[PDB]
Amino acid sequence: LASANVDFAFSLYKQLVLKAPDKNVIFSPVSISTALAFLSLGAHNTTLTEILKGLKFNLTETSEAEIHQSFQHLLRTLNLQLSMGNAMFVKEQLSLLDRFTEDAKRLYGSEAFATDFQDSAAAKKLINDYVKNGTRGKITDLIKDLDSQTMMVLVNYIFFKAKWEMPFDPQDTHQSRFYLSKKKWVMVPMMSLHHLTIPYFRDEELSCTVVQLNYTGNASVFFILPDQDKMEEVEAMLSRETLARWGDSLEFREIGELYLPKFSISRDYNLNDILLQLGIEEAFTSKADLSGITGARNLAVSQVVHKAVLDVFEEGTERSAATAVKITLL
Amino acid sequence: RTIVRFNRPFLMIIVDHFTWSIFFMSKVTNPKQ
Ligand SMILES: [Ca+2]
Ligand SMILES: [Ca+2]
Ligand SMILES: [Ca+2]
Ligand SMILES: [Cl-]
Ligand SMILES: [Cl-]
Ligand SMILES: [Cl-]
Repeated sequence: LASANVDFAFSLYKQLVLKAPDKNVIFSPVSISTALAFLSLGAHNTTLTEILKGLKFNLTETSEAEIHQSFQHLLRTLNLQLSMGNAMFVKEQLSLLDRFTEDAKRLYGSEAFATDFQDSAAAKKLINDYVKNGTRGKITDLIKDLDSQTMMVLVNYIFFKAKWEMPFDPQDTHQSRFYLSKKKWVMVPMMSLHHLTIPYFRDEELSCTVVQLNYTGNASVFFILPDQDKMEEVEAMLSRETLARWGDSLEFREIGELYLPKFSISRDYNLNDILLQLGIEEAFTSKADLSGITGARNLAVSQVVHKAVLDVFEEGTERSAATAVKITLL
Repeated sequence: RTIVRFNRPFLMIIVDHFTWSIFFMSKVTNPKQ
């Protein structure tokens, strides 16, 4: 389960980089797995097993109840400002099994909003307004397009705002080079901290330095700084085993100066190809078995989309993401 | 003196302590999209 979620996060990350090897990445693994686990409440047979194995659960060792309860407890763990919500937007005439709507509310905290997708601009605005509210205005356009024949959309959002334990002073932020490669740079506002003592590990074998910066309360961020031109080689080593080794190797070190850019990045993704590469196939096909939603094998996934935003500044950071699973008739 | 200078591509990971799930992950290849 911990192992599953870490294995899933790094498997997904590697597929995102393969698809767009020259772009920034920001995403939320937990948003994606929660949306897909929500979907799996309604899946059967091969459609189900592919989703849950794609999320990296071992179905010989873990039951579906254990999986859904892990997301229920995670949702409690999330709800410093941290929030996560789930919703289903459903054509009002679509007949839904009581078990599906009850389990969605109990396990995922999801209501069912009757939605007229044939009035597609209004349906799109309702979903986008739901996500805008959940993300405190940071994600306004999760849904770019919505087919008038859509039957259901499952939505997850996450919002995380935190203050640094040791905030940067804006008077120490100065324009400095950020090297895109050995020969080319861009100028960025470079924040700095001085004379701090934090967890640190120089990994000479993997040509990278790892540190932890704390937030207030009980959260922190793991940073991995590859030597120049070693990012791809570090990425190839991402795994539960490597992350655990890094965590086990951190020791407190006095740092004279730490420099971190002030910046915001965002990414929007179509995850269809990504999820197929993870083995989630039948849900998208004419053979989809989502018969736990309606009682009939009459629904298939059309698209899974994800958007995420990261803002790093002197006082703290803000992170938000959302995932939508669009479903049509077969 | 140890200096840590994030002036080239780097990764960040938010790991939840209550579950050890990864809530967010990023690669910063260019801070100015
Ligand atoms: Ca077991
Ligand atoms: Ca080196
Ligand atoms: Ca290289
Ligand atoms: Cl879209
Ligand atoms: Cl090397
Ligand atoms: Cl991150």
